[PDB]
Amino acid sequence: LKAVFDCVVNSLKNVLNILIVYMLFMFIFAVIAVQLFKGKFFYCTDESKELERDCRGQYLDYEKEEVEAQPRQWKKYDFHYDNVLWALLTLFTVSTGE
Amino acid sequence: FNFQDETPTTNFDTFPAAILTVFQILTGEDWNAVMYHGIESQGGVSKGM
Amino acid sequence: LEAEKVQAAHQWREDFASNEVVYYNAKDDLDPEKNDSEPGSQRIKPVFIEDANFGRQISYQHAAVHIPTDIYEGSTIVLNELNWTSALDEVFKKNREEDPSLLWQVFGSATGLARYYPASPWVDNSRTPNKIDLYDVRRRPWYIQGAASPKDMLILVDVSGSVSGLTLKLIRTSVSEMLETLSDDDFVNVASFNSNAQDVSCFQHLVQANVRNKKVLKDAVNNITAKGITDYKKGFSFAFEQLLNYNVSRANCNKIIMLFTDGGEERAQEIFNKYNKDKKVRVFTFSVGQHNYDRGPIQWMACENKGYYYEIPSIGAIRINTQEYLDVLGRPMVLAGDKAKQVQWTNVYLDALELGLVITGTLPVFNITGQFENKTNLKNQLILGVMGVDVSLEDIKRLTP
Amino acid sequence: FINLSFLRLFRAARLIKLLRQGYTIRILLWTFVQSFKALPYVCLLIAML
Amino acid sequence: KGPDVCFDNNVLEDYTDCG
Amino acid sequence: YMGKFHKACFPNSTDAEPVGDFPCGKEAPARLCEGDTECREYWPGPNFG
Amino acid sequence: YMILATIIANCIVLALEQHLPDGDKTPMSERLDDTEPYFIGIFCFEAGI
Amino acid sequence: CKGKGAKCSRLMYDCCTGSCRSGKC
Ligand SMILES: *[C@@H]1O[C@H](CO)[C@@H](O[C@@H]2O[C@H](CO)[C@@H](O[C@@H]3O[C@H](CO)[C@@H](O)[C@H](O)[C@@H]3O)[C@H](O)[C@H]2NC(C)=O)[C@H](O)[C@H]1NC(C)=O
Ligand SMILES: CCCCCCCCCCCCCCCC
Ligand SMILES: CCCCCCCCCCCCCCCC
Ligand SMILES: *[C@@H]1O[C@H](CO)[C@@H](O)[C@H](O)[C@H]1NC(C)=O
Ligand SMILES: *[C@@H]1O[C@H](CO)[C@@H](O)[C@H](O)[C@H]1NC(C)=O
Ligand SMILES: *[C@@H]1O[C@H](CO)[C@@H](O)[C@H](O)[C@H]1NC(C)=O
Ligand SMILES: [Ca+2]
Ligand SMILES: [Ca+2]
Repeated sequence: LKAVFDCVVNSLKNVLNILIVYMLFMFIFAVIAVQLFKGKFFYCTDESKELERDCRGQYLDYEKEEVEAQPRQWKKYDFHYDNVLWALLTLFTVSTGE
Repeated sequence: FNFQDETPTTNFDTFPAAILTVFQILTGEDWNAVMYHGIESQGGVSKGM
Repeated sequence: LEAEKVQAAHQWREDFASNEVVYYNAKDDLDPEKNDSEPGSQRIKPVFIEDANFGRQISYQHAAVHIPTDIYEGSTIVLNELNWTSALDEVFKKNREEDPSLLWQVFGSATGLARYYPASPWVDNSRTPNKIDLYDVRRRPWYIQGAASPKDMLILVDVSGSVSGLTLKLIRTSVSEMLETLSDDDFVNVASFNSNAQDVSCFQHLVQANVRNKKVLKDAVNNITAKGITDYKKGFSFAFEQLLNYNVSRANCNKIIMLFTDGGEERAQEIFNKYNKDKKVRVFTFSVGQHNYDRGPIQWMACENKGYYYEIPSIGAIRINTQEYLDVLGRPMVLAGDKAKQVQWTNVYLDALELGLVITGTLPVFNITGQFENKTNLKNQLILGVMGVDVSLEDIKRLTP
Repeated sequence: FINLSFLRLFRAARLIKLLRQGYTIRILLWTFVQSFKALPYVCLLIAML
Repeated sequence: KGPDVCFDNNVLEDYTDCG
Repeated sequence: YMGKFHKACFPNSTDAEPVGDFPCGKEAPARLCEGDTECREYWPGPNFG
Repeated sequence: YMILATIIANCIVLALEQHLPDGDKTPMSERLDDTEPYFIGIFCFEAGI
Repeated sequence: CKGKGAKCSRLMYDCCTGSCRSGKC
């Protein structure tokens, strides 16, 4: 098992010079993604309020077979490029395809 | 793809939308969901399979 | 008079933390909750007596306020309205003091508010599961009545192929909610075009918008299906021809065309230049749906025909835009200074704050900020709201022994 | 029993006779499987991960 | 019998608010 | 797995659509209905059948 | 090179077509369908040559 | 943006804070 681990570590050392290039290219892509989508991944619970000022109070939710007054929340998407670390995670989830 | 009472983001109506749907099926993400929607769009499990 | 005077002398603000607005919100729970206050508003907790005339808890010490759920109750517009309606509160007191028989007397603001004098909690919809509060003062029959003059609508529904799915659902719901804003003095028909324009129902002309005819039109619109290529010329020709019919009973006033489409690359300049050249007919265009079709001709038909352009992306945006064409229709009424301030009484209807059968007498309130000291007068063509006072039908019954 | 009707697997497993009949696919599978069986600690490393 | 007086089609109205 | 996705949680005497897009069953280890609902005989299945 | 030019123009004409749900048609679709005989004639011309 | 538990379609991707699984956000 130590020999197999050493083989795996040798492979990791073999691809380490391309891992750095990969991480650099994904870093330029992450910074471009930040500059494109920094602060833009925000939304209201209702799809009619386009600002945080407008996104206070209650609204009519026509999605539960009965109307109900759900609160208006100015939330953020899960993966949102608001940061270089967040952009790296978002682009990693994109690269895995999920 | 308008039978669901709303057209999906991955539709084949316009050419940009069709090319993006084909690219997403090539990347292999949710290609089965597009397959289900395209089977129901052409009938259903009964005749659109 | 007092509403116009006290809105003329109002100073706009964006900071209410330094100067709170104190008012009683109708949908406040009776619990002594110190934490139910907005940043810019401090809430009154009233002492409610039981009154024989109203049959509810009634406080004569201040007016109550109703703010719809879909409207945030601390924004700048709402806070400014709640600031300048205190003189309305005082005149409410004076009116009730000179005539102890008055029932609900109310200012229906055009921002969504409603401020009635005898402070009473909202009916059953303050905070109650399955009792949602969909009340909006600007849809009420008395507000619809006092906000403009009798209409001659003609709703052009665009049932073509490209409106199948969600767009057709939103269009039929929007036409239903548009019909629900027409009184018995208003005449309406519904047409539908797809390369060929036809009536959606058994009516062949403009019919009165009473309960039975409105139901027939609603059923026809609900039974409608989407198919075929659009033709904006054969549809507007049908609309302008049906608005040129004078053999039938009508309200010869406020000719309108309501276009319920999604979008397209067809402007039909020559149809308008042929049928609407003196611009006697308005055209309100609605771009219903969530889509990416061109919306330029749709916005241009409204400009060249004295209309307005509304967007209905989803259910929930339906309620607000109907109130808004009615906001547009009141411009000619505003410009007629005192010839348009005449009291009108509505059909017998059931009161919201349940009192039985009532008739409401309306009078519109004009924005008079720049007047005799003429300024740019940007939005001085819109009404501030409508004032109503209720007369109980059982109060009329007591004058006929 | 939990294993009440697992016996249906044998009739389907009779199909491997055609896998035997397929010459080059048999050599390919045998080659790769015998390579896998010669690499048990790589699989042990993956299982330990 | 419909309402007598109604207000539409003024010449001072500013139509440049198509929204 | 033949035909096992067709029993869904159906309401009582209503002849309505099932609640939840999941198969169910009345046996021990399967997924059981809850909230006064029954596993009926036909529901096309998950992903439109 | 002119054949390649017509092929590219035909690809653009195909990418410019847009499909609508229930028999509706974009006004540009009629023009993009009236431009078909030109491509057909050019292709049949090179076929004959 | 459909809330949690709202009826959704997979291909719509209008399922803010989650994903449309078995027709429900
Ligand atoms: C009745 O009409 C008057 C004017 O015709 C309205 O008052 C004006 O309202 C606008 C807002 O639509 C004010 O503009 C705002 O000014 C503030 C501060 O300067 C600024 O922060 C905002 O971005 C916006 O530009 C305007 O100052 C105000 N007054 C005048 C003289 O124009 C009034 O709102 C109308 N009534 C109602 C109920 O809306
Ligand atoms: C190939 C490398 C991609 C993996 C990136 C993982 C990042 C995990 C952290 C992301 C969120 C942390 C940001 C904190 C900012 C306040
Ligand atoms: C550092 C990334 C690790 C996870 C990535 C796994 C998936 C990559 C395979 C690419 C999927 C696209 C279809 C096949 C064409 C290369
Ligand atoms: C508007 O607010 C100011 C500051 O709170 C107050 O002095 C003024 O009386 C208010 N207007 C009216 C009509 O009450
Ligand atoms: C009205 O509904 C009936 C029953 O669904 C249908 O047969 C008819 O075609 C509908 N009307 C129109 C104009 O489609
Ligand atoms: C109205 O009546 C006149 C004469 O009775 C007739 O010529 C016309 O066709 C009728 N309809 C319209 C829309 O004018
Ligand atoms: Ca996946
Ligand atoms: Ca169309």
